[PDB]
Order: sequence, then structure tokens, then C-alpha cells
Amino acid sequence: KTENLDFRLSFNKIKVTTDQNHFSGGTSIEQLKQWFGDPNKSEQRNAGNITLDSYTWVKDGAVINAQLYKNSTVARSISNFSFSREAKIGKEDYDELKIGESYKKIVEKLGEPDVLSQSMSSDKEEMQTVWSSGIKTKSSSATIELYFENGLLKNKTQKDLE
Repeated sequence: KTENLDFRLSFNKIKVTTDQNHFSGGTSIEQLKQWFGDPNKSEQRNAGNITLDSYTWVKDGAVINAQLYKNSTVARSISNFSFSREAKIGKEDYDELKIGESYKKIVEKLGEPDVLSQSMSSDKEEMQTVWSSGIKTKSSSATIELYFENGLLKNKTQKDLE
């Protein structure tokens, strides 16, 4: 049984805009508050004439952040969370991951990463993902971290798996 599971799963409801022209259609603050209640912290992040509204929620040490441009999410992250789940990912599954492989395909194969951070700009989208559970190996401490660009695998790393 995974503690804090609902907080993690609600994180999947947060959508980063895919509109590289005008950044529309990302999750709004009204939606975030429906799911998570009032944020623990918020701040306006200014750079030149671009302003993002950054909001952070904390629950049992897990931290969710969302950054919104004109009330549309452009970046999101969760930290300090792990699932309690069956060990299914082995060294062979890791070895099979190929540069250019889609995030969608990889989640079908490995299950959802424990934590991730995702952002976009008009030029590119990126995502960093960590699996800290669901790994079948000698060491209890094993992790897999995958970097994605534009929805596709760009780099893979592992600790204590092979």
C-alpha cells in the first residue's frame, strides 16, 4: 500500500500546455485548487516582461510545484515521493530503452515514474523522470533516471541496477 498515493495520482491531472504559439490550455489555478486546496506557497517569478505564477503544495514531505503563464501551466514537478509496488523492472528492461523511444511507450513498459519534472517553451519540451520503486534487483537503493525531450528519450542513467 502506497502512502500519499492520492497526492501523486492527482499530480497526473496537471497538464502542461502543448500550445507553443500562445501557451494556452494548461491547467489553471482554479483547477489546481480544486484538486489540492490552497497552496502552501506562491510567488510571482519575473524575468524581463515574462511573469510566471509559481504555486507549491506539500503533503507528508512530498512537494508539488506548478508554474503558470497567464493562468496556464507551463511547468510542473513532484518530488520526495515513491510508490509501494511490485518489483518488475530488471536490468534487461533498462538495457532495452533506446534513444528516441517515446515517453508513452516507456511508461507502458515501466509503469509511471515515482517523480518527474516537466516544462516547456516555444521551442522545446523537457521532462526528467525517476523510478525509485518497482525495480527488481539485488540493491534496495536502485534508481533509474530518464531524460526526455519533446516526448522522446534523450538520455538514461541508473544507480545500483547494473
